[PDB]
Amino acid sequence: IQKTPQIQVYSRHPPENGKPNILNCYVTQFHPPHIEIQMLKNGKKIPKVEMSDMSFSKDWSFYILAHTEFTPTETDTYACRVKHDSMAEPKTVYWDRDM
Amino acid sequence: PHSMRYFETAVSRPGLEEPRYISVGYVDNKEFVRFDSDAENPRYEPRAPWMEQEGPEYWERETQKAKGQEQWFRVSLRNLLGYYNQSAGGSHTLQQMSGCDLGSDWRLLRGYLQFAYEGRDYIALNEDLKTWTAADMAAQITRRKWEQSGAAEHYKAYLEGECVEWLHRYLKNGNATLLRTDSPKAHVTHHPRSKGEVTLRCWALGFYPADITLTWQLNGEELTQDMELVETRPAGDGTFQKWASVVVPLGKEQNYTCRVYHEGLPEPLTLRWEP
Amino acid sequence: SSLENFRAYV
Repeated sequence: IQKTPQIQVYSRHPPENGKPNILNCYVTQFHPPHIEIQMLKNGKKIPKVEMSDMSFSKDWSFYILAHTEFTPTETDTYACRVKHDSMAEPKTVYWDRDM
Repeated sequence: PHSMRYFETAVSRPGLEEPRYISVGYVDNKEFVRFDSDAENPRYEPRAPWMEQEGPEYWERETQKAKGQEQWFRVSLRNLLGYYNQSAGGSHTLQQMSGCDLGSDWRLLRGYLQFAYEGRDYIALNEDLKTWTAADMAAQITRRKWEQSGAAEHYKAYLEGECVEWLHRYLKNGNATLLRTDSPKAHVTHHPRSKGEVTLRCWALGFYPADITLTWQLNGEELTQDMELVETRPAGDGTFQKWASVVVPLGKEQNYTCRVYHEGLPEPLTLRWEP
Repeated sequence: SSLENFRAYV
């Protein structure tokens, strides 16, 4: 029995083009614990991505937070790519500043 | 209300005889200590500053306990392979939640002890701390074994004694951090949705603790059904974020108002879309 | 203060 991750992509502070910020990728509701998470700028893996320690919630399912420094701009895209056994392929989720 | 919890996980590794063991403690839902067997020196570590108040004996005694827990989960994990006729190779998970709740009368409201195998309920100590609830056939084997051995008396004694004692201590020690709030910073955004229709999104940011209520209103009435509510998410700095949106007729936005409820708010916020 | 499990295994 396997659980598909839920994924939220969002910045720590409200985004302003040109202003340094933190991008979060928050992955919940998954089993088993093993997971691979990449954060992407313009489809390119971001090098220094800090990974929180893994936890699990009361319903037994695991959660983790990836984060990285980023400066939002008008044209650059940002995404979180999540590889997990409950999925045939890695799920990519784009950062949307309105969400 | 107040609570202490220890959440433990052991994961079976393909090609290795020792499981990955991770244990995390929480006081009032905030991580305060942590053990990970993968670390370079496997020991319990403070995860909240008010835990630096503990001397080296504490961490030594806690670390020793974890090495005992490592072996217990290792053997139990091996036993579960038998119960389910599970193949060699493979990765398997065993989890444990334990701890206590204190009431408003700071008295022990309840003790907890639960186990899950493969992310699913396995066995649990019932609220009386005497009986066991087994979720399936293999857990009946463990239930019966543990009735026959007086397992529950040991757990009961921990939950009503040691757990309660240290929770009081941590609540005293970490009082100024634990009992603090950070009230939400709130604003409303406006976005395109579809032909003659817009989204109004009400944000609440930088708040602590995690518990919060956002509601939208038109003409004096709630919009429980009709509103999208995200799952509360960590900002990364100890604070949390949430938002709630509604789809609205274009030209009728001012008719809509958002209310935010939080422990750091004496009176709830009233927000509106401001063009 | 963490729990030490009773010595009976699953």
